[PDB]
Parts: sequence; structure tokens; C-alpha cells
Amino acid sequence: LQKRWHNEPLPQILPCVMDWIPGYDGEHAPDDAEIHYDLPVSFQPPRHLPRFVIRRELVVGEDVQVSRETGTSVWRPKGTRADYNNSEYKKVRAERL
Amino acid sequence: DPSSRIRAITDLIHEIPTAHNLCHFKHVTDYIDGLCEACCIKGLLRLPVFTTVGGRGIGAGINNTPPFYLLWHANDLAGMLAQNWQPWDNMGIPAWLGSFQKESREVGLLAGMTWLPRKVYLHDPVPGQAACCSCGLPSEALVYSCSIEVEPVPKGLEWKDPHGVYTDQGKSLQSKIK
Ligand SMILES: [Zn+2]
Repeated sequence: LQKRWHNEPLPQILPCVMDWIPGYDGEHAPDDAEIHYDLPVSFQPPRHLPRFVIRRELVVGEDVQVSRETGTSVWRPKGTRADYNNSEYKKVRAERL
Repeated sequence: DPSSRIRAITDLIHEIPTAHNLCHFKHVTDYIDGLCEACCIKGLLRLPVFTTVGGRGIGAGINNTPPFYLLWHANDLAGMLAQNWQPWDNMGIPAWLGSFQKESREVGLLAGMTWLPRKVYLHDPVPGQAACCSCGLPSEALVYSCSIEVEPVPKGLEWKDPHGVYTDQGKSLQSKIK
């Protein structure tokens, strides 16, 4: 589960929608199954057929592991304040002198 | 009966546009796109309960403005009929038995659920291969025209729809969504 920034709020539950599965034990459609009209047959004279749809849930941390964002989002100008104590500047200054 | 007035078969379908107005969201034209042998019966069964007011010919039907229709659900067709099985004292009179059946002021269930607000006559099928404009299944025959002429219900009729909703005085509660 990808994230985008540091304080990105997250849901504890991830609902999922799945197609119903045959198998002749539960050959009849269950009670908690809804019907969706999204079985395509044709497209130019568009034709759709019913399809039984089941619903389940998932929980973050036990099935899906939360990932982290890559790169840098917030952009700031460099604006490096000059320092007169590090070694590199102390040698560059003597070289200029 | 075969009235002399001729109308396109797409007038019985609300979602498919007809003469005048516009034709966006459904790219068809009159008398060139037809209906198969099931969608015509679909349009025929929609007559008694979803007939709009219209322009000239204001008289819509037994419910005038179509109201909300509420009914109890189930998970099977035989099961669905059981919840909404409410027989009345008198089962009216048949209205689809080939008789126009001019009744009295008081009407019944079999004469109310099968109302015919408009005289309708479907023409013979035309050979071909194209699909219809409602369900889109390719077929062999289609119907391209019909004879529709408006008819007004008698005024002051007494009929309470079993599945209707009324506000305070029998006026239909429609959906005020725009
Ligand atoms: Zn059709």
C-alpha cells in the first residue's frame, strides 16, 4: 500500500469487491451477494449482462504492508548560508588570499 | 384498432429520443432503427404506469404524473411474488382480454394494472440482420413503426394504486430531482 507524504492519513480497513466463485458446493448464490450489470458482450450496440458480486474486507498490517514514498515532494530553494568554520572554506579562503 | 396516425417505434421508449428535441447520448434516427421481438413487449408493458403527461394530449393515465413506486424485495422471483401478494375483495375485470371494456366509475385491480392510455398497433416485422436500439442483440426481424393516438381517461375516476404514494389528497408524489 503506497503512501505519498509523511503524515498521510490511512484507513485501517480496505474494502474489496470480488466476483463470485462457483464450485458446486455453494452452487446457489449466497445471501450477501449483490448483482452488477457489468458483463460485456458487445460494444458498438453496447450489451451488458448481470454478474453476481461479493464483498470482503482487508486490514492493513496483517495482509498488506504499508510502503513508503520515493523522491522529494516539497521543493525549497537551496539558499546555502555561508559558513566560516569548516575546513574546505578555510582552505579556499587561504588559496584566494 | 389501426388508427391512421403513424409514429416511430421509438416513442414508446423514453430513454431513446424521438421526433423534435435532441438526439445526444443515443445516436439513432427515426424509421431506420427498430426494436426486436422482446423490446417491443418491454415498451408495451411500460404503458399503464410510466406514461408521461406530454404536450398536446395532456391526459397521461390513471396516475397522471408518475409517482414513486415502492415494493418489498426478495432474493427469488417466486419469493418476490409472496411479499407483494395482497388479494383484494374484487378482482375487477380483465383489460387485456381483447375487450376495451368501458367500465363504471369504480374500477378494479385487473382493470387498473393493465390500463391502456394510448391506442397502439405494431406493424409487421421487416427482414434484415441489424440489432435493435434498446438491447443491442443482433436478430433477423425488427419493428420500425407503430400507430399511436392519445386517449383521455374519464374524469373523476376512483383508483388507488397498490404501489403508489400520495401526498395529502391523492396527488402523486413524484421525484423533485433536477
Ligand atoms: Zn432489443
